[PDB]
Parts: sequence; structure tokens; C-alpha cells
Amino acid sequence: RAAYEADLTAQQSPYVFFGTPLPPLDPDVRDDGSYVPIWKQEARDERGRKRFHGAFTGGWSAGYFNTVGSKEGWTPSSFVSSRTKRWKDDPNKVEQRPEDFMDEEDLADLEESRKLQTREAFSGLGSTADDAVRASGLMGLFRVEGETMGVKLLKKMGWKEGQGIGPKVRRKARLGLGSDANITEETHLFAPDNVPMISFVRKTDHKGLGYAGETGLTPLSKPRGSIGVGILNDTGSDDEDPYELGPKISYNRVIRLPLDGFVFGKEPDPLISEIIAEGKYPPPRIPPGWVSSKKPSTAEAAKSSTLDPRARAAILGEKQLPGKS
Amino acid sequence: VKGGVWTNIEDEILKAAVSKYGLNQWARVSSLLARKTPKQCKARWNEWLDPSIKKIEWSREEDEKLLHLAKLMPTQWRTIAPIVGRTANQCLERYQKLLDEAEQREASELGLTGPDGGETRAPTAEDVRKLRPGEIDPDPE
Amino acid sequence: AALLPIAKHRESLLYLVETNPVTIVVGQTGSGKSTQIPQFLEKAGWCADGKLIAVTQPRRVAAVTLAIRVAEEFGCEVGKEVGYSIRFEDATSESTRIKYMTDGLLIREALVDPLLSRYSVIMIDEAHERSISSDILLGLLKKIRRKRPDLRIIISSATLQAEDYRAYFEKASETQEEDSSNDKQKESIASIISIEGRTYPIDILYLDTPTEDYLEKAISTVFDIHTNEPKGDILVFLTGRDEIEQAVQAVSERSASLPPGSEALLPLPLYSGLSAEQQMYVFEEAPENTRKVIFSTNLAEASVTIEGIVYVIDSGFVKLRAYNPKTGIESLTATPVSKASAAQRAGRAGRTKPGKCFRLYTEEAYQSLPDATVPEIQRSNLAPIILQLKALGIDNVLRFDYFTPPPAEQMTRALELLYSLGALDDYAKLTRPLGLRMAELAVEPMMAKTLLSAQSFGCLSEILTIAAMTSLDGTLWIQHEGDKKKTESVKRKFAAEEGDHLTLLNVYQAFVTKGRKEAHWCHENMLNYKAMIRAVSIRAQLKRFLERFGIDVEESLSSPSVSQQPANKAEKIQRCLTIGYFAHAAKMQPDGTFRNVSGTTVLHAHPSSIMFNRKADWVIFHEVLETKDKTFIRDITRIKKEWLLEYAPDFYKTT
Amino acid sequence: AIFIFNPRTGQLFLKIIHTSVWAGQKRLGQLAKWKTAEEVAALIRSLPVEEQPKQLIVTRKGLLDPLEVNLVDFPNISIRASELQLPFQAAMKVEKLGDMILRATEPQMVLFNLYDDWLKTISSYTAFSRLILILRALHVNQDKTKLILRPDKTVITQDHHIWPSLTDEDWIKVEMQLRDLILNDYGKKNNVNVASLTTSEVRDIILGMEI
Amino acid sequence: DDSEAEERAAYEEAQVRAAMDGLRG
Amino acid sequence: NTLFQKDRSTLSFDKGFRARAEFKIYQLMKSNPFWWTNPRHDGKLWNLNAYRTDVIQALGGVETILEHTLFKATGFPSWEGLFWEKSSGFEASMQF
Amino acid sequence: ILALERLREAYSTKGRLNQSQREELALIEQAYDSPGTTLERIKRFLLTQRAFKEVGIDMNDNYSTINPVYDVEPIEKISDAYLDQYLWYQADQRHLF
Repeated sequence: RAAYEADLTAQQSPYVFFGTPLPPLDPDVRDDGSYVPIWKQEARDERGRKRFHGAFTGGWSAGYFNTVGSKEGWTPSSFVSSRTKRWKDDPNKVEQRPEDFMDEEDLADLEESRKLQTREAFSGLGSTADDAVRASGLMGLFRVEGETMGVKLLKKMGWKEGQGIGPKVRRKARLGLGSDANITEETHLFAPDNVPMISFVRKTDHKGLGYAGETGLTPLSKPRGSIGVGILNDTGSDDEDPYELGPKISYNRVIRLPLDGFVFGKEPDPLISEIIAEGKYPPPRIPPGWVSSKKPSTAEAAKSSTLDPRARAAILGEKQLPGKS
Repeated sequence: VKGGVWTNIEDEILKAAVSKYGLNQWARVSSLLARKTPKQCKARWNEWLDPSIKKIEWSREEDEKLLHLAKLMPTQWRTIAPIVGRTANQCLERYQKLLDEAEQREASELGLTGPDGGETRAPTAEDVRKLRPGEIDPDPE
Repeated sequence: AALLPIAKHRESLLYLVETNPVTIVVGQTGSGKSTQIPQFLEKAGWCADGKLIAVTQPRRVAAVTLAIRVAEEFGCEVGKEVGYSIRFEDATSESTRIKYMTDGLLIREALVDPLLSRYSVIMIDEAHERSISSDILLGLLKKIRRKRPDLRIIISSATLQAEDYRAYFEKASETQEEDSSNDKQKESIASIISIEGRTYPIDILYLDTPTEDYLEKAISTVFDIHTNEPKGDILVFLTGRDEIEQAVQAVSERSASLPPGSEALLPLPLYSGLSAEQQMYVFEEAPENTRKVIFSTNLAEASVTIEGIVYVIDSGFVKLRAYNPKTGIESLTATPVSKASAAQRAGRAGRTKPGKCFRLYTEEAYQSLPDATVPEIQRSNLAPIILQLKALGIDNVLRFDYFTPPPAEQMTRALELLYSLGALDDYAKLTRPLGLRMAELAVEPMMAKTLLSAQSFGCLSEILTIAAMTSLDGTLWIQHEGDKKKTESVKRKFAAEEGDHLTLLNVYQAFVTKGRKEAHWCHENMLNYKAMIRAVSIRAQLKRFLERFGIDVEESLSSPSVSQQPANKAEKIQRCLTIGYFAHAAKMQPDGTFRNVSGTTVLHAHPSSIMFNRKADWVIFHEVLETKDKTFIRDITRIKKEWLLEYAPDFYKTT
Repeated sequence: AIFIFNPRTGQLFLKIIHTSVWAGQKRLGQLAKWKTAEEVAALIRSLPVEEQPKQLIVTRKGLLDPLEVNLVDFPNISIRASELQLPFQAAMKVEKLGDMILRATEPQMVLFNLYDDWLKTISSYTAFSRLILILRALHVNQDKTKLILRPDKTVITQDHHIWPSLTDEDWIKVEMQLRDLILNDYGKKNNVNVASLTTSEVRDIILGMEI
Repeated sequence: DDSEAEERAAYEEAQVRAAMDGLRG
Repeated sequence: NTLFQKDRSTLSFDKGFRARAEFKIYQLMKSNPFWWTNPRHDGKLWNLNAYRTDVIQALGGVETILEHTLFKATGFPSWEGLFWEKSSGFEASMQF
Repeated sequence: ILALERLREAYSTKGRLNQSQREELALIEQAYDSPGTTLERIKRFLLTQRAFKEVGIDMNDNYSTINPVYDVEPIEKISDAYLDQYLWYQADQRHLF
């Protein structure tokens, strides 16, 4: 029946010259790659049969058919040494690693426990873990950001955090002495301030602008650990605590007629009003006597463009960043 | 969504599954459908889709029977309905319709019926019983 | 042309472009500035010395339509004397004098002549939109004009924010403060001329109470304005495609319930990726005893103009994209409209006859709205922008004359992204031409880094094809709602289990090699034609770009040498992809959703990718976007974890 | 006096400024802030790179202006305004400190250890909290804090120490008594009940943030 | 909130009257 | 304690809860062993943690109990700092 | 709040719910999110509804006696719980018992 699925895949997906074609959409041939929820999935082993094999993974057998041995058996490798051929200075030191004594299940669980995370110098997608550090008060005043290296490379070229970017601002100061303008105003070159970011509130509803909406009601309040009762006998978590009844009680310490539903604007929009208005700019005088002085490829130049940015910015009058000196 | 208004396709699949399966097996009948529970299919069969339900305009003697039974058994509509010969919701709707029609008659010979179709006419209970935009029918079956 | 008010000030602004080095123009859209000002400059003798007039447009299709209109008004063919240049499409000639470009194409074409001696007048239209390229070109022109005062700059600030441009245009440099010893009068470098347009009076009506459903309130507004007010086509400003679909379905269902003998109502959607048939149905006038209801997105605000429109309903919302700096994902969220955007939406009604405005919010709700939109440079991924700025040679991006400075930690994320993608060293400098090779490519820098780290590992032409498919906005498949299993089957005609990029490679190879460049074959295959032959041209242009990189081209697709095994070739392609796309890595969870390497944010497969129902363990995605509530990821491709631990040793580390 | 305190190690740099700087000068607050920023920058330049600070927390917002002028050469050092009303001024109310501040005839650097010998027993967080509490209590009442810190004549302050030597339980009792004094003062000043205050309100009163 | 104070007080006399059954008489 | 709990007001609008708990047997198939007491109205009426301490002391001690078990075969140096996981990753995987 | 809290005590126990229990939990969460619409629905049901769904009947076995257990529709259970709490509170206020 391999020829039937083979030429059915050839007929349904003829132009697959890259990757692997999908199995055909038919009731006869199942879809192995399709994701069928979890409440629809079945527990199968490496061989496809529906059984378990561990004692702590829900099987009625364990090991090599209820035996702690193996089909290949065990053979103790030998060890001989003397003053002449001493073991410590031999070149082929076969070391006694904790993996000769393990099994494929042990290695599988070892790599299962070994997770993946980004390095300290690079930030990842969706990383939101600094709020607990920052929203702590005096605890967060000592724990500063651990120098993600983009901030460090901006630091090297002349940036200090707490202020924005741009050309340097020539404002004198504020000393905390109110708004005194009697200062000499000799105007040191400061750094531009940081404009804040934007954070739009999530909008899934169709509720309009300025609408408060209906407010909700809150529910009426609400050697560590133990050996479990089973993942299927946990039912509704009938056990919380035997020694006292109920949840944790939190305590205080004290004791033309317009359209229907539309109102007429009391004032017109100014922004549409300057469209037909004369504006606030008088046109130029234009005295008689002025005369127009001017009487009435890119790809090839880009190919010949040998101007590297070291020499491209030289004619642009820009100061290059300091390098390795 | 589990529930909702009943369509003609769902009604005919319900009738076909009742034909193939019977009345004591509602889980299979609901398994032919997609948006309806076994209890909802059973309620739709027992309230509308059974053709032992009288689905025409009421006769007059049915109306005196309904009014006398609503006089002797206040608000026991599941008891009144077998005796009258209709369903509980049908008997309740006809009773409320008779009450609203008598209210309209009292307004008619009282003089409250002025301009026909005007906005000053006080509506009946049927207009209030009409669903507002954003409201759920309690008896979709 | 003559009836437009712009000619009434014509010679005046000519005096300005002969006297002031920079001259900001204030004018409402529709006064004919874009159609006549380049013509006025060409007739003033500014092209007699072999010079050029540049019109920089933030919008692409608006640039094409404006160039076509100016060519039609000039009596010349498009590209002969009036031409255009947008991304990957340059229709110009040597005899061309008036040229309409994308402003981003001025940013990218600036790596030809840094002084821009090929051009004499640079005018920036729709400057009130305030795109990123507009501000970068403003800084570039300000820095160029220090060395070339003969270059003239015109700004079409349609709003009352032209004073901000003027205040930007006396601040020249800190270096000129030392030479300011003479008592000479400060000459007016920047002069703002206000050419006033004409609009018929429009009545604006607000609400006494805020609404609970602006879509249904807008539908009720349309039906009340049809039943009460006389004949006139209705335009409504909506946000998304789904709201327009629900609106047209609801008005069709209620127009089925309309009484006979009244005027029929024709619903018409206005999306960005519309087909030709729906677009020409929208642009064509209403039939006899028929009144049109155009449910439109933001296009009709600034990009396109539909005639015979009397009514316009502003929902008070517009979708906006904002790249989060801390997380690193986009967010297409429904922002409340700005004061200037709502003013333009109101003013787009009364064009042919005096209409009415029907903003769906209270009058006090039009009092705390933002005066202008959020700056586009503050809510975008700055990594291509910092890449372009270092391509021009300005590596001091901290000390750069921005129009509005981006906030201080977004470009830190951008520099982190650029360092992870090769390009930059530890000293914040563009490197030995690695960084230069990502500098000049018009691709997203992620897979430009991939294409550089392709030749050392074999396959180059296949992911060059995938690069043609990725730099492509409007999707290849024509969205056929009537076909559900047929769309899956024709998506399964070219399906690859090892990711979604290989499906695009398969459809390109089917079109080019065996399809013989035939469009009707794409018509049975439910695929578009124009954007994908544009992608063919893009692949040719990128092949030319890597020909200028000095690496020879290995085009083995034409050769029948299939002796290399295809499984190793496929894993080679996806291995190069995860060499590139290591930052956009995710792991699928048992509940069906995906999750990042940090394991914090919930990600879902986009319902257009091949792996919507397929099971995978580790994936890469081309781009992540946040919808209304779910955060989707596109172009799902299967990878391995040890590929991440091998090709990102400084980014990722195991426990 | 200019105070530069290290919270991690307890090191305190006291820059004593004499009247000779203020002789013949006008707008004394302005060049006072400038001289303070210049002295901080000079002490930073004198300190080695390993001992150079990474963050500067200023009790006054105005120091954001001159220090940035005085620390152009050090972009790796950040300056942050403190929203906490830190009672670092109340360090004049120690008798010995004000004694050599007033008797000093020249501007000079003086080294102090505000934690004394707490770091051998407790961590830097508890020592910092105790120092902040002691400074707040001194700002509230100098004599009452002196009486609480020395409840008996057997409690003798060491010559090299500023606070008298006490055991851990004695320090806990002193901390609780100073907390009671500060809470009573805050309740009397702001007309708030003392016994009804939660832990967050008590900690915010101790830290001095604007509630 | 004055109403909240009133109905929490109502809880307070409810608990006292629950505790004072027979003693009040 | 009930005079100091957080939600005394909504609990003041709760009347007739004892007869309701008596009639709960006609609504739920699960029986309530504590039908007679309401924690939000009566409070916690017993405390049995001294039972835990004295049953630890009654069995000799922690060391005798751990001598009955495979504690020394785990190689853990001290008992304090040792927590049990209720389920397993595989066991929680095979839940539905 | 009290009515929904006593409706949760049956089924807020996490895990192993049938379809009606999940519908009840969804209805209770919907009532928590939007209280006013739920209250208007309940009052409309008290004014108008006089015909109700079928009530399932089962037996609970204590091994000495068995007792009936009634299964009511969740929407009617919400209405009945609100009515029960309101009636008990108003009879406590008016000294009925």
C-alpha cells in the first residue's frame, strides 16, 4: 500500500522540489503532522503502541522486561598497572564520567532539564522581568541594569543614561531657586532630555471615545510540599489544608434640524477654519525690479561609487567617532 | 457556541436523527449536530419539533379551557398544558396575548386609541417582550 | 491648473526659491500644490542647466498617481519628461526634469552623490504625515545645505506645525557660534508661505453621549443619513478590514429590508490590498437611483480621493504600529485619532458639494485628543535607520540633527539588534564590508545577514529567491473566501513540511522555470501576478546588488545537476536561515501556542502560514505582529535547538 | 559639609567647606552648587576606576545640572534624583560631626564609617535601613534619639565609631523604639492614627517618600 | 465611603447580637 | 476575627446561610462535612498544628522518621531545604 | 456577589467539569464582568419567565438512606440564587422568622 500513498502524494503535490511534501488529505491516510488538541491526543511509545514502561511514568513493567539487565549483557572492562606502565601518565586516559553509568532515558531527562535562555549582554523577545526589581523602593535603588552591551557601546561614544539623544542643548541651568531669570545665563552645553515612549492601551472592544463602560465586581476574597494524590485523582483539589478550615482570611488592623442622536457643535473646528481663511502670513512684497536669474544614470554612478563612509562623510563635514586608540 | 437560535437545517437533522435513533438516545442526536447539547435537542423536540403539537391558531373552546385552567391553577403552566392540549410556552403565550388583547380593548372603548400608528400610543406587553439589541432569548427552542 | 489658488501665489514662491535657501509651504491638500509647484519650477528655468526637481512622497501609490497626473497635465509620457522612482521601480529617463520619488528612496539613493549635485530643488510633500524618512531627509538636507547653499528645500507642511520646521531651520550648528562676531542682521533663511486652498462649508455634528459600539452607531448613522438627508455618497472612516466586512454585510442585510421605491444603497469596501475589480467598482460613479456607502480605511484621508462624496463618519480610531523597545515586538493597536488627522478626515468630505461631518464622539472628547500624531521615528524599529545613517557615514547617531529625537532606549535595542546581526563591532562602528554589505541592501537586515552568511555555506540562489518573496507586502495568494478546501489544496500543491519559506521558493520556481511567466496559470493557482513579477524584478535587482558585492553568482537552478541530495540542501537552506534568524526563535507548547526563548509571552501561528495546524518543536518566524489581542508570527520555519546553540554562541547559552 | 555616602561599604566622604570660599562672592547658592559638583568630580577623579561609582543618587534635583558639566569625562557614571526625602542633613545633629565641621579651618576630605562594625554581623541592607532610621529619628528629635541610642551610661561610644556599640537584640530594640518615635511624630504632624498604619505605610514613612 | 461604613457597622451589630443571645434579655 | 476581616459588608448582606447549607444536600452530590459552620461568619473554630509537632515528637523525632526512609540514599546533606513536587512533568503532561 | 460566590462553591474546584458546569462557570464569570446586564436579565426573568427547563433528578446514597438531588439549568440557577439571597436578607430586615 506504499505505492498508493506514494503516487497519491505525487498527484496531490506534484511540485515539491524543496522540503518534504505533506501526506494526502484522505480519510484512508492519517495526518501525522497535524496538531490534534490534547484532549484528543493518545499516549504512544516510540513503537507506536499505547503503553507505558516506567515505574514512575505509569507502566506495569520496568527495565528490560521486569529485569534490571540488558540484552547485550554486561562486561567488566579490565585495569592493570605497574611501576613501568603507570596508569596516571598514560596518554589514553579514559576518564570515569557520569555518563558511562547512565541510560538513554537518563540522558533524555538531562537534556530536558537543560533549558535555553539568552545571554546577559543581549535582551530577548518579550523579556519582562525588571518590574519586580524596580517596583521595590530602596531594594531597587541598588540593583541597577546589568549593562546590556548596546547601552555600553552607546556609553563609549558619548552617551549617559537618564537623558535623550540629539544635538546638545544650550540652556543655562535650573538650580532649584524657583524660576529666577537673574542668572548670568552663560549657557553651558547640556544634553537633550528623554522624551517618553508610548504605550497604547489594548483595544478589542468597539466602545467609543470617552466611554467609561461597565465596571466589574470582584470575587468575595480568597520540608515544603507533599507526595501527590495523582494527576487524575486531584479531581477538584479536595485537599487544601486539614489543620484549619477554609481559605486564608485576610484581616484589617482598624475595625437646520440635525440628525437623530447628534448635537450641533457650539464652536466650529479651527483647523478646518484656517483652510478658507486668509491665514496669519502676509505674502511677500515683491517690488518691481527683481528678475529670475535662471533663464528658461543613478545605477551607473552607484556602480562607480567608490566613496566608502570613511571618505563619504569627509566631504559632509561630520566628525567621526573615536576608534581604537 | 453551545446554544443559539434554531435553524431549519438543524431542525431537519434533528428529525432525521430522531428517525434513525429514537427518543431515548439524545447524545447521538446531539452528536450529529454541532452547536446543541442533548438537553437542547430534547427541549427543541419536546417543545416545537414534535408533530403531535398543535401549531395553528387556537380555537375558541381552547381559549375558555385555557382561561378556566389559568383561573384554577395560577402559574402551574406545566400542569395546565397537558389538559389544554398545547405546550406550556404556547399556553403561556396565548394567555399573555389574551391579556394584552383585553388591555387593548379596554384602551379602545376607553378612548386611549387615538391616532393609529402614532408615537403617543402606549405599547402592549408584546413590544416590551420583544428582545432589545443585545439580549438573549430565554426559550430558543 | 489655472483655477487652482497655488498659481495665484506662483511667482511669489518663485522669488522665495530664488532668495530663501529653505521655504516651507503651508497648504491644504487639494489646492494643487503637488500638481503645479513642480510645473512652476520647471517653467521658471530651474531645469535649463541640467538640474532636476525632486518630489519626495511618504506614500508610494500616491507618488505614482501624482506623477501620472503631472505627466498628463504636462502633455508628456510618464518617465519621458515627468517620471517617478519608488522602491525597486524607477521609471525615469535622461530627458526627465520633474521626478516624483519615495523619500526613503532619497535616503537610499543618497549613496551616489553626497552633495546631491544632480538636483537643484528638493520639495517634501505631505510633510505633516511626518514619516521616518521625512525627518532623516530633513536632517540630511540641513547638513547638506551647510556646504551647498544653492540647493533649495521646500516643505509642504499642511498643518500649523510649520513653525516647528522654521524653528528647526535657524539652529544650524554649534560651530557657527564662534564665527558670529559681526553685527550683521540675521537673514531669514526659512520663510513660511501659506497658500490657501478652498473647501465648501461642512457641518460637524458630535454626540451628546459616548457610544457603546462605533461600528453599529456608524451603520445607524449611514441609514439615518440615507433616509433623512438627500442624495449623496457616504464615506465612513473605519480602522480594520473586519469592521468594514461586518459593516458592508450589515448594511446589505438591512438594505434587503429597505422599503421598495426608495433609493438603493451600494456598499463598497476600501482596503489597501484591494483587487482591481473592487477598486474600479469603488472609483466608478453610482448608478441611477443608487447611493453609495464607501466604508474606508485611512487611504481616503491622505492617499486616494474619491469624487462625489458628501458624508464622512469619523470613528475616532485608527490602527497604528508601535515597536516596543523592551520586549521587541510590534503592536498594531487602535489609537485614538489626532486633532490634525480628524481635521483632515472632516475636510475630505466637502470637496464637490457642501457636505456634513459625523464624528462619533462627544464635543468634549474632541478636547483632550492629541494635537498631532505620535512621531513615526518614535514608534518604529530604528535598526534599518541606524544602518542607513552609518551607510551615509554619520556614525554619531547620538549627535545628529533629528527633527524630533527618538527616545533614548529604542535605539539601544536597535544597536543590540545590529550587533547581533554581525554588522557592528564592539566599538559601535560599521565594520570591514560585512557591515557595508548589510548597509546597502534594501532588505530587512536579518535576512540580509542571512544572504551574506549564505555564500560561505553553499546555497545562495535559493534564499535569494526567498529574499525576493520576503520583501513583499501584499500576499501572493488571492484571498478567495468562496473556496476553503480548494485554497488548502492549492496551498498544498506546493507545500513543504520543512517550513513556509520553501513553499514560496517552490511557487517561484514553478512560475519561472516551468510556468513560462504565464498569468492565467497563476489565475487557476489562486495567486496574484503584479506583486510577484515585481518580486522577480526584486530578485534580479538583489542579484545585481550581490554582483557588486564581488561574490560570483552560482545559478545552478537552470542546470539539471540534481546529483546533490535534496534533504541536505533543504536543511542547508534552513540552517542558513537559523544562522540568520536566531533572534526570532520560538518553541511550540503543548496547548498549541508558541513561546519565546525567555518563556514569557504567548505567540500564535498566523493563519496564512503553512504551519497553522502542523506540529513542530522549534521554529523561526519572519516577523511578529500584535493584533487586537493575539500576537501572531508569520512565515513559520522548522529549526533545531542545537542550531541555536551552535550559531548564536554569544546570544544564547544553555543552563 | 558635603556628604558622599557609600551604602554598600559604609564609607562616607565629608567635604568640609570653609567661609573663605564664600568671601567676596555673590549668588552664593549658585556657585555653592557649582563648587559642590566640582568637588564631587575631583573626588571621583582621585578615586581609582575600580572604586569609581556607577550611579550617583542626589538628594537635590538641581545637582542634575552642574555635575553633568563636571562629569563629561565619565559617561559611565549615572546621576539620578532621589524621590525619597532622605534625612542625610540630620548628620549635623551628631555632636562629634558638627564639632569637627565647625572647628575645621580649611576645606578638606574626611573619611568616616557610618556603619561602624555592623557589617561584621548584619548585611548592608539592614545597616542602611538602620542608618536611615537613625537619621530620620535625629531629624525628628535629636535629644530623644540621643537618649534612645544611649539608654544607659554603660553604653559607651568608641573613639573610631560614631554610633555606640550595641548587641543585635539591643539594636533591634533601638530600631523599634526609633520606629515608634517616628510613627508618633508622623501621626501628630499629619493627624493620622498610629496603630492603624500598615507595614507599607510604616516603611514609606521611614523612607520619607511623599505619601 | 459613608454607606460602606454603615453596612460594615451593620455587620458589627449583627455579630454582637449573634454573640449576645440570651445575655441581652 | 470576623470583626476585622476584609469583606464584612457583603457578608452583612449574607443572611440565612445555615438553612441554605442544610438544603444544599438536595443540590449537590458532594457532601459537606462542615455544613454546620461558616468560616466567613463563625471564624476558624479549631487549630491542630500542635498535633503535627507532637506527632513528630511522638515518633522519636525527625531523625528516627528519616531513618525509616530512604533519606540517606538520596545523598542530601540536611533535611532542611528539601521540598516535594506534587506531580511530575510527565504526569502533568498526561492529564487530559 | 453572594449569589455567585455560593454558586462557585460547587464548581470552582478546578478540574473535571462536564458541559453544564463549564457553561455555569462561563455564565458566572460573565456576570462578574458585567453585573448590570446580569441584574437586568435576572429582574426580567422574575417579571416574565413562568415556564422553565427540565430539572434532572438523581439519588445521593448515604448507605442508610438515599435522597433526591436536583439539577437546574445554570441561567435559572443564577436567577434563583439572586432571589434566594434577596429574600433571606429582606426577611431578616423585616423580622419574618
